[PDB]
Amino acid sequence: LTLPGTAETNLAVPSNAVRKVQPYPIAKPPSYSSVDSLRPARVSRMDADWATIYEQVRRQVMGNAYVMEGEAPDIDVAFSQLKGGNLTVREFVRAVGKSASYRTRFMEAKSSYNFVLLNFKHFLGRAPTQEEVSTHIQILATSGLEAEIDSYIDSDEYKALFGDHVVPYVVYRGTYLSSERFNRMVKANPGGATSDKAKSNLNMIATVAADLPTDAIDVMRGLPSPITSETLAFGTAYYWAKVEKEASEGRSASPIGEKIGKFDHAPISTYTSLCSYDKVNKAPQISVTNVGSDEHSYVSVTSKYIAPDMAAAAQMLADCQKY
Amino acid sequence: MKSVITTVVSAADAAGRFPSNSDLESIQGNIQRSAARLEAAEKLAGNHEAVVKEAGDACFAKYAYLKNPGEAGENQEKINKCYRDVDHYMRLVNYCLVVGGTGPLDEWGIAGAREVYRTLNLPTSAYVASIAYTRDRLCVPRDMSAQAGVEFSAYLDYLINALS
Amino acid sequence: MKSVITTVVSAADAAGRFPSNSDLESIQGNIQRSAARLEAAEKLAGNHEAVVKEAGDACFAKYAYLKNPGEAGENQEKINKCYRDVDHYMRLVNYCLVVGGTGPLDEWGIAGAREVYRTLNLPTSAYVASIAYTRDRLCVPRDMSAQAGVEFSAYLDYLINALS
Amino acid sequence: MLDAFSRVVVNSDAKAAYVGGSDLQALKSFIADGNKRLDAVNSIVSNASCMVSDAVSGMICENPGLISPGGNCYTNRRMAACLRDGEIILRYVSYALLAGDASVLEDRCLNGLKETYIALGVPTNSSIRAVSIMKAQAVAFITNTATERKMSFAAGDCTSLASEVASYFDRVGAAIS
Amino acid sequence: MLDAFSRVVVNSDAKAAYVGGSDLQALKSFIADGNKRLDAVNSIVSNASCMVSDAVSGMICENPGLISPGGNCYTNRRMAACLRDGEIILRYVSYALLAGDASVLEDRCLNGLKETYIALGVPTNSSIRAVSIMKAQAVAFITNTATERKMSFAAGDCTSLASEVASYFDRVGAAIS
Amino acid sequence: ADGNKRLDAVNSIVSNASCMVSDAVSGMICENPGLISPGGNCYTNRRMAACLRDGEIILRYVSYALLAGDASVLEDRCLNGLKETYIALGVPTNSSIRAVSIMKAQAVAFITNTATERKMSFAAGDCTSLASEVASYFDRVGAAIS
Amino acid sequence: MLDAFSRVVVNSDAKAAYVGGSDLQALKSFIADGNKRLDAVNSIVSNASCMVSDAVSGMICENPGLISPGGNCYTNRRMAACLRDGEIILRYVSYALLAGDASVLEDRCLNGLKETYIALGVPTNSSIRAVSIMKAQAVAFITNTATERKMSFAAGDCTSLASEVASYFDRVGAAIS
Ligand SMILES: *C(=C)C1=C(C)[C@@H](Cc2[nH]c(/C=C3N=C(/C=C4\NC(=O)[C@H](C)[C@H]4[C@@H](*)C)C(C)=C\3CCC(=O)O)c(CCC(=O)O)c2C)NC1=O
Ligand SMILES: *C(C)[C@H]1/C(=C/C2=NC(=C\c3[nH]c(C[C@H]4NC(=O)C(C=C)=C4C)c(C)c3CCC(=O)O)/C(CCC(=O)O)=C2C)NC(=O)[C@@H]1C
Ligand SMILES: *[C@@H](C)[C@H]1/C(=C/C2=NC(=C\c3[nH]c(C[C@H]4NC(=O)C(C=C)=C4C)c(C)c3CCC(=O)O)/C(CCC(=O)O)=C2C)NC(=O)[C@@H]1C
Ligand SMILES: *[C@@H](C)[C@H]1/C(=C/C2=NC(=C\c3[nH]c(C[C@H]4NC(=O)C(C=C)=C4C)c(C)c3CCC(=O)O)/C(CCC(=O)O)=C2C)NC(=O)[C@@H]1C
Ligand SMILES: *[C@H](C)[C@H]1/C(=C/C2=NC(=C\c3[nH]c(C[C@H]4NC(=O)C(C=C)=C4C)c(C)c3CCC(=O)O)/C(CCC(=O)O)=C2C)NC(=O)[C@@H]1C
Ligand SMILES: *[C@H](C)[C@H]1/C(=C/C2=NC(=C\c3[nH]c(C[C@H]4NC(=O)C(C=C)=C4C)c(C)c3CCC(=O)O)/C(CCC(=O)O)=C2C)NC(=O)[C@@H]1C
Ligand SMILES: *[C@H](C)[C@H]1/C(=C/C2=NC(=C\c3[nH]c(C[C@H]4NC(=O)C(C=C)=C4C)c(C)c3CCC(=O)O)/C(CCC(=O)O)=C2C)NC(=O)[C@@H]1C
Ligand SMILES: *[C@H](C)[C@H]1/C(=C/C2=NC(=C\c3[nH]c(C[C@H]4NC(=O)C(C=C)=C4C)c(C)c3CCC(=O)O)/C(CCC(=O)O)=C2C)NC(=O)[C@@H]1C
Ligand SMILES: *[C@H](C)[C@H]1/C(=C/C2=NC(=C\c3[nH]c(C[C@H]4NC(=O)C(C=C)=C4C)c(C)c3CCC(=O)O)/C(CCC(=O)O)=C2C)NC(=O)[C@@H]1C
Ligand SMILES: *[C@H](C)[C@H]1/C(=C/C2=NC(=C\c3[nH]c(C[C@H]4NC(=O)C(C=C)=C4C)c(C)c3CCC(=O)O)/C(CCC(=O)O)=C2C)NC(=O)[C@@H]1C
Ligand SMILES: *[C@H](C)[C@H]1/C(=C/C2=NC(=C\c3[nH]c(C[C@H]4NC(=O)C(C=C)=C4C)c(C)c3CCC(=O)O)/C(CCC(=O)O)=C2C)NC(=O)[C@@H]1C
Ligand SMILES: *[C@H](C)[C@H]1/C(=C/C2=NC(=C\c3[nH]c(C[C@H]4NC(=O)C(C=C)=C4C)c(C)c3CCC(=O)O)/C(CCC(=O)O)=C2C)NC(=O)[C@@H]1C
Ligand SMILES: *[C@H](C)[C@H]1/C(=C/C2=NC(=C\c3[nH]c(C[C@H]4NC(=O)C(C=C)=C4C)c(C)c3CCC(=O)O)/C(CCC(=O)O)=C2C)NC(=O)[C@@H]1C
Ligand SMILES: C=CC1=C(C)[C@@H](Cc2[nH]c(/C=C3N=C(/C=C4\NC(=O)[C@H](C)[C@H]4CC)C(C)=C\3CCC(=O)O)c(CCC(=O)O)c2C)NC1=O
Repeated sequence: LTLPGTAETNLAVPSNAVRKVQPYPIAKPPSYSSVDSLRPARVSRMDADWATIYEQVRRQVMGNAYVMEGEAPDIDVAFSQLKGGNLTVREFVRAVGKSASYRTRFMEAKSSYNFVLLNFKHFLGRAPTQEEVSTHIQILATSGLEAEIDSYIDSDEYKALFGDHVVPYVVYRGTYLSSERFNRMVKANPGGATSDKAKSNLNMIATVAADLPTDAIDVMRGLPSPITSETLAFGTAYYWAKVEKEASEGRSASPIGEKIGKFDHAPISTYTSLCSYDKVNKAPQISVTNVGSDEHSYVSVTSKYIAPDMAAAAQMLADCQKY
Repeated sequence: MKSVITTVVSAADAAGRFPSNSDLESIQGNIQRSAARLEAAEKLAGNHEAVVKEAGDACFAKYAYLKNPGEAGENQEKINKCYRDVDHYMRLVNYCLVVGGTGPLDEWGIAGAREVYRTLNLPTSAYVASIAYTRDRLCVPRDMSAQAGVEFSAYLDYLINALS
Repeated sequence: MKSVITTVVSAADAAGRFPSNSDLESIQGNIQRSAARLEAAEKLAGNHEAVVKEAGDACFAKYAYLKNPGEAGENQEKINKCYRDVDHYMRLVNYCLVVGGTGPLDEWGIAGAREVYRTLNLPTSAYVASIAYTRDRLCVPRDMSAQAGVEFSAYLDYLINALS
Repeated sequence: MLDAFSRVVVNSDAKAAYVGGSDLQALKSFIADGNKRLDAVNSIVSNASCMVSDAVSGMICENPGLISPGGNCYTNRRMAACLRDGEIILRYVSYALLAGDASVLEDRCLNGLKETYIALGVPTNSSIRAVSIMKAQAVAFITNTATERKMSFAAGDCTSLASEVASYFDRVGAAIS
Repeated sequence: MLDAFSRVVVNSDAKAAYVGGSDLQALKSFIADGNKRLDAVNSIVSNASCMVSDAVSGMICENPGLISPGGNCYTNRRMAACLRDGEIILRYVSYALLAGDASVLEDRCLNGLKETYIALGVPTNSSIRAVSIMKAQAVAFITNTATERKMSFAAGDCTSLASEVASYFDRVGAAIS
Repeated sequence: ADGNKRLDAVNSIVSNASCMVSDAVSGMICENPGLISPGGNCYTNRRMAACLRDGEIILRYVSYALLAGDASVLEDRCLNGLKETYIALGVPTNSSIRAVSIMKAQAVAFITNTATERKMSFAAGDCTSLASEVASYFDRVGAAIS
Repeated sequence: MLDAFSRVVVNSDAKAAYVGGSDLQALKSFIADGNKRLDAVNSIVSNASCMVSDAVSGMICENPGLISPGGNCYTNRRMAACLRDGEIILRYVSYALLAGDASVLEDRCLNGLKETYIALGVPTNSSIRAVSIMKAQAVAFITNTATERKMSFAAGDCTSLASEVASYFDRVGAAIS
């Protein structure tokens, strides 16, 4: 709508009131990256057409949304101005992210930690750290939705990697800022037919990007690499661990047993108190309300509630030489 | 879904704030229509078989070319399928009078219609014949009250506008 | 600015679609709820120089450390700045009641306020001790109507909760 | 952006003036015939796709120089943009009838539509004619003066709003000429 | 996602029925007392920032080892994180009390809350205790049995709606445990 | 017969059940600090978290035993073989006696409203026959693990 | 990513061998029957839109629970999303028929199809019936035995290519199970 040449909106720094649009797309990062030679090329504004550009925005920024022919009319408005020169493809993904189509399938249907994890995947093509989560989740409590999307696009990380004329994509760099920044980017970005839509919570990277420890499982990293790097690892060797992983990433199993929260229990034969292991540590959960004559004082036997293993210190800390 | 209570808790949460006083003005507007459209909802629900008894063979009364072979209506079972195709719409017209918005009509009847009816060779001009016949057949004092028949007929050219 | 008129024509602008049928239902609440708050303004605007004098001094009756040397109200012309600092708040509450929402209270009286009063060393508890004395001087049979007397009280707490 | 209840406060913060019973009577008069305004948008967006497709078709039957090679509605892609360019401004008029002032229509549709339409080559003398029929269609609904569709309302008048939308469909004529 | 209006049409969609007049007077009852519930969500958002800080400091005053070094609420960054770890729970049950059911609460505030608190080291029974206090403070705000602050209402009953908000405050307690 | 006081006395225990286990564990260290010494039972992070679990199972089983009113499900799915498994795990029975005796003495203060840091705003009366009935359950679970 | 020529030279690089005489002899026969492959791709993508609507409708007529409520092609958006779902499959089998090995099919179409079908709830054996109809339609379209539409090629034997394109539809049905 704005003006037929604009490079940046909203005036967050003073140097965009004088800034020109880049005439040519920005180069790749100059480190080596042996995995990027096995990758498809960059889709940019100069080389591609509008059938390639609208497909590759839908394949990265929208995930795989399966956008129908009538639905998302707001993205058809922001695509009508991209072809007219009114906004760049940096500003086109800013209009996509602040649209109602991006909201109704990533904000109001997913979780709150899970919304921040998809925005690094859609706009930056990687996964955050826990210090990067807690600064983007304060904006969702104090400034809402639109100031959070505006912090990705106006970041220094965006304009160095993509600039004004390159669609976002998974950048393979060579040297990364940590070694865990590599293998969380690969885990968050698999290839075809993935579509983070009914995966109603991530729950594997939602607890791996909550610790600066817990480097995650290597079969979620050998899977989404380019092939000719993972042949002679996927005949039938690590292949069955991938079969189990994809049956437990879909249907979204929670990692309270195996990955976070790790209590080696006692043997089965060493107690034999309440017979079987199925019903061993069950004790009832009782909640009353006591408001007038509508209570439903319902005792339920809750499950095996386990030790916090974090709230038990405190113990051997609050009473170390004391008590 | 695309309702009045969903579009105020999403406008509260896109700015990250509490329920204010400006969304409590909106739910007072729900009190002023749910004696009109809620008893418009029961009038369609009791007369649901007798309006497609009107509008079902009134669709073929306009266009009778597609009761031929090589076409979209081949035999009696496709015409029995076609009456199921229109009875799903008056189900969804009933559903968005209980909800209030255009919630159930979009993602259950409207989204993907340009995909499905083009590839399966179904003409959209006969779909807008059945609902526009149902629009002008609404008489105000015979059927219901007066304002119950306003947002009844405001949903009937909603989905005509999504198929024109 | 954050009206019930604006927040549904901006939610539908972000989706790129027409004014809906429940979008015309939140305006129907303003056919109902506006007449309670429109006489809330006339009891405020005819009596606005009363309440800034008789409850701007109540924080000074609360806080007798403010007129010490080296403090927030040093001289007379900072106390004259203080009854202007509380008449600006009731002018925005008057602007909120005739708009409908918390429109003018956000960007003219809440945004920026966490940075200004800490850098200028103005204590934030002395503002909310003034607003809570205005909130606890309401009664139904004298001051205003009992439905305007709950919603004028439902803006002063929002100015408290954005500063406390 | 700004509605009619918020237009009166930004005319009154500049005096630092409290709003009250010498200009609340125009603000009570918005809510007086508010349901006449609220039936008006029900008679625009309901029969809206036939409203926008007629005005571009009658602009073609009024000037067949756009269908020739080199015309601005020549090929199949340009007609779909011309069907789409006309139904954005139909939506932004109804975003101002629901508000009560053209703050949304000026600052979300028209701020830059002149300088866009110079750089493409689209003729401005046909876009005046294409929005002239959409003015004349909308006044046949809120005075109920349409031939092939007679919608029933509470009988009386809405002759105020028939000039009010004719204040909105020519602000686009002011910006694009 | 869903209010109480669309909950009864999802449940009438799996069995392919209409929404007739036989199962409407559970929902036609609810919009009879539309104004009863709607003042009762203003009783929670008025003293909302008061009831957060009384909940979290009363959680501290029973387990006083969280302010000790190594405690989860020890440093000044983590106390600010904990004080809006309890403001999100207050906002997302005030959405659900306005709507009618906890379908906007269980998917955005509670879907993945369990391992977010397990991995970060947030102790489990202290966070149960800090929302058990928010259960008790909310049901006294709408039975008008808050002992210090009383709010002005039309005099009647609201015991249907204290039991509604009590069930949301241990959906959080059953999803954290 | 005594229905309304019975729901009051289960409300005064399950609300403060997270102090009642964290004080009964800490008092057990407070008069025997050899559990947290190297070689003692509640020494690690792994074994302390099992002991804070075990006081919650014993308190939630005597919470229901007041609610039903009879000590019958307390002995047949909590105490029907708890003595034989603490000797097989090496749980010291001298220390577990001083954890059910604290949780007895916190429970009788909560029901009779004689807790020295909190007065729950009840109605007036005498909830004193129920306080010896909670004490009747608490001597029984102490006589089991011995 | 790999064609039929480069599947040879990744097997020669595993021995560090030169592509000599005995292993080029299978590859010169690939090019001499090289226009038979090119007529075989053209007879698939010409009648491709009828092919994918016929597969997803015969899946309905043998298992009519999918149009019922509780199904998976019940909703009009769900039927549109299924009709595109079995249209990506015919686009990637025709890339593998053009290239000569299932390399592009195995990683850009099948790599994560079982993961997104468990989470979305798509039935696995009802998807089997959709692609086994397309197995029967593809071996009839390139052997010219289709009854309703006849193509026009020269005379010869294209039955090695029907065993080739059946080998690519078997990998879709195996990776989905
Ligand atoms: C020394 C290092 C040391 C102890 C000895 C032991 C202290 C101890 N405290 C009690 C009694 C109670 N504990 C209670 C629990 C709480 N009080 C509260 O108000 C909150 C809700 C809750 C969480 C902290 C209660 C209610 C009591 C009874 C009242 C009272 O104090 O008398 C006992 C049992 C009684 C006894 O002394 O025999 C003991 C042993 N902890 C130490 O650290
Ligand atoms: C209701 C709680 C009591 C009651 C209290 C009294 N108020 C008295 C004076 C008074 N009250 C206000 C605030 C009120 N007047 C306004 O104009 C506005 C809004 C703009 C409000 C909220 C003011 C400013 C004043 C002083 C001037 C005046 O009288 O209007 C009062 C008289 C004694 C006194 O001045 O302190 C009483 C007793 N009155 C009641 O009857 C119920 C019980
Ligand atoms: C329970 C918490 C209270 C209680 C509540 C009741 N309120 C009743 C009616 C009622 N509530 C409103 C609030 C509404 N008015 C506004 O101006 C705004 C905000 C802008 C709101 C949200 C109104 C107007 C009414 C009157 C409804 C009418 O009759 O027109 C009420 C009566 C039941 C009913 O009719 O809804 C009750 C019981 N009363 C109590 O005693 C407890 C403590
Ligand atoms: C579109 C009409 C194509 C075309 C496609 C072919 N379809 C072939 C076989 C086939 N078609 C169906 C679906 C049909 N049968 C039903 O029972 C129902 C309803 C429940 C429908 C819609 C089925 C089940 C099959 C059999 C698949 C199989 O053998 O497993 C087919 C092969 C037979 C032939 O025609 O030679 C083709 C080529 N036919 C055309 O000519 C246009 C281009
Ligand atoms: C078809 C007649 C099936 C059936 C299909 C459905 N598939 C649905 C969604 C879907 N499918 C894929 C995989 C596909 N898309 C790709 O991009 C690629 C490879 C590059 C492939 C193989 C994806 C990624 C998605 C989700 C994307 C989106 O949201 O648009 C689907 C939608 C589920 C729903 O919304 O209900 C259906 C119905 N289901 C059936 O019953 C038959 C067997
Ligand atoms: C206070 C009552 C608790 C406690 C709280 C802590 N929470 C911490 C981090 C945290 N919490 C959440 C969940 C919450 N935040 C959200 O934004 C949303 C919804 C979108 C919800 C439900 C998240 C996601 C996070 C991580 C990101 C963040 O910083 O907000 C936390 C900080 C841990 C640390 O790094 O030290 C604390 C202390 N902990 C307690 O001990 C009491 C019981
Ligand atoms: C050489 C002595 C080793 C060996 C090395 C290889 N490393 C390969 C790829 C690679 N390495 C890293 C880790 C490195 N990058 C970092 O950012 C950091 C820490 C900050 C470290 C330690 C990454 C992340 C990657 C892949 C990503 C990329 O290249 O862009 C590699 C390539 C594999 C291949 O393509 O064939 C090799 C060969 N391997 C050896 O045989 C010796 C033992
Ligand atoms: C003993 C531990 C308490 C105490 C209790 C008494 N409560 C008496 C009457 C009473 N209690 C309740 C609450 C109760 N009834 C319920 O339905 C539920 C729901 C779970 C609860 C917690 C009510 C509603 C009533 C009746 C109203 C009233 O109090 O008048 C009571 C009177 C004797 C009797 O009738 O049993 C006693 C002694 N009082 C105490 O001092 C401690 C703290
Ligand atoms: C109103 C303009 C006239 C009038 C018109 C007639 N209607 C006639 C029959 C009829 N109309 C409907 C549709 C209506 N009934 C419904 O239940 C619903 C939806 C809930 C609608 C829109 C139906 C189904 C029928 C058949 C008989 C019936 O069930 O009522 C009619 C008879 C002959 C004809 O079809 O033209 C006339 C004359 N009748 C009036 O009394 C006012 C003045
Ligand atoms: C369905 C089409 C609409 C509808 C639209 C209305 N059009 C109105 C007036 C009007 N229409 C045209 C275009 C027409 N005249 C032609 O000569 C040609 C072809 C060359 C066409 C397509 C014109 C020129 C005009 C007059 C505008 C003017 O010049 O001032 C109109 C108002 C009056 C009337 O009914 O004719 C409407 C309401 N009618 C409907 O009911 C649906 C919504
Ligand atoms: C039809 C009755 C007109 C006409 C329309 C055309 N518009 C064309 C392109 C175009 N239009 C706009 C403005 C539009 N987009 C917006 O976002 C907003 C307001 C928020 C409006 C009004 C833009 C930005 C563009 C460029 C992006 C794009 O659509 O490609 C257009 C295509 C030109 C061509 O290439 O042939 C046409 C034909 N032209 C006419 O002659 C009548 C008057
Ligand atoms: C803490 C106050 C104690 C103490 C506790 C330990 N218990 C250990 C294991 C354990 N405890 C139980 C009993 C408890 N669990 C139940 O399921 C039920 C009844 C339903 C009760 C009362 C069982 C069955 C087990 C074995 C099963 C398991 O460990 O998962 C334990 C061992 C931890 C370890 O060594 O790995 C400890 C330390 N010990 C103490 O010294 C104080 C007195
Ligand atoms: C198997 C699917 C058919 C069949 C195929 C044969 N085609 C033969 C020769 C031939 N075919 C084409 C068509 C194809 N080549 C292209 O370059 C393009 C489009 C770019 C297409 C669609 C051409 C040009 C030729 C040229 C040689 C010639 O015929 O003069 C052929 C002859 C043997 C051979 O060339 O290998 C066969 C057997 N015929 C059949 O009977 C089945 C059904
Ligand atoms: C050691 C520290 C310590 C505290 C900080 C308090 C915290 C506290 N407050 C209440 C209980 C309550 N807390 C409030 C909250 C408030 N009351 C108001 O008037 C304000 C509006 C708001 C504080 C700003 C209310 C309304 C109740 C209900 C009873 C009451 O009014 O006291 C309860 C009991 C809840 C329960 O268990 O059922 C507790 C533990 N108590 C403590 O022991």
